[PDB]
Amino acid sequence: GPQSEPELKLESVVIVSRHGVRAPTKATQLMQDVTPDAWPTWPVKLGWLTPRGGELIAYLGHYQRQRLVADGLLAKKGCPQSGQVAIIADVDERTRKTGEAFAAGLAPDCAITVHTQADTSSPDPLFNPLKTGVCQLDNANVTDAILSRAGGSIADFTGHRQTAFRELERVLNFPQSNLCLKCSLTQALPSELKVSADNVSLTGAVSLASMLTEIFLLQQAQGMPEPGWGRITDSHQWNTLLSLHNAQFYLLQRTPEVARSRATPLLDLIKTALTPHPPQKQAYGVTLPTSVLFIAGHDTNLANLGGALELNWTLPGQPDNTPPGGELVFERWRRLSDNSQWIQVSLVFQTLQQMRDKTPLSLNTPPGEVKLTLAGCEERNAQGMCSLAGFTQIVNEARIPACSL
Ligand SMILES: [K+]
Ligand code: NI
Repeated sequence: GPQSEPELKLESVVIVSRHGVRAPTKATQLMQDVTPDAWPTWPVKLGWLTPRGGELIAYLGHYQRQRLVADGLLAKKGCPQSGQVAIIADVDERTRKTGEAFAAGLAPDCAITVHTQADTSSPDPLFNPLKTGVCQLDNANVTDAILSRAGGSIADFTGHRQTAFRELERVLNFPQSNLCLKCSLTQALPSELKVSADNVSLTGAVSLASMLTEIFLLQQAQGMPEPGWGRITDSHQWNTLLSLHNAQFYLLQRTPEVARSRATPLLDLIKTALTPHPPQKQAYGVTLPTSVLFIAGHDTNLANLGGALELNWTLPGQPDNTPPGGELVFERWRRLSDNSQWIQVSLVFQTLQQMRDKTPLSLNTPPGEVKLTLAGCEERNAQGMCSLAGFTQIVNEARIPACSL
């Protein structure tokens, strides 16, 4: 019957995904000392993807197949052919397994290759060129930029967030902890900004809180019976706790003086996947451009891209602004009225309840989705997309040539 008159046609999609639910990457003495209670144990090694984590990613893969079929970009049946779908992952187990999980959902029994760099025992600079020394941060500029975004000092930062720290202390039962028996997390563990040529980090309570509140969220998404020892009982509490995780990434990963450098290889890969040109084999042996590119990375990659491109978002129903399986989705659309080219960016994610309930996703039960705007874009169409030329200029301005591969 008479369907909606197509105004735009989808040409290409690039999905930059955080890996799915993983076991905590550390088990430190300080984590033991800040609570009298025992941390729940995990079914996989430190930092590895859990089976449930993979099942949640495959749900997003299944959903993406349904909606890309609806958009006309992929075929309803059969496998995608001749590199129509490509997958690139970081070398870590949790990212490679995320790529395998997404392929399993998008195109089951089609053994789509999960590409990595040749040496999987060494870091891939695409996901952080600082880590292999491709380039370095500017120490004075990064320090000033982060401290300013903190409110002028890390003390000012923690001074404005005492409500959230007190909520974490309650969940920890911190007053009955060994650290307390000697009480306030921020004063017991003074936080300072450490800036080196290759990394930025915060010490003390700020970084501890970001980690621990992430762990509670992973416990919830994993389906563990009582996250935070049963002391997290409503959504306001979840939002208050994860604000500490979000706040650290705002400072350390969204600040442009860090984000532009760390995101430059990803920016280049995204722009080459989205740019119309004769298809040509390039990075990882992958032929670009193509229909669908899935990149399996990390929390910091989403934040770095958001900071470098001036994309801002909060995720309704998902307290972690960079959640497991969260996807930054870049799409190239052709406007049929004049066959002009446009870029849309959105953030696709499972709500915390969808993770808690292990909700299979479909057109009828979609993940959450936030439409984004490139703040620097001066040429937008009626749907808020940026012109291909405008997007290209933004990326060329944001990228840092010394950080490119
Ligand atoms: K302030
Ligand atoms: Ni996150």
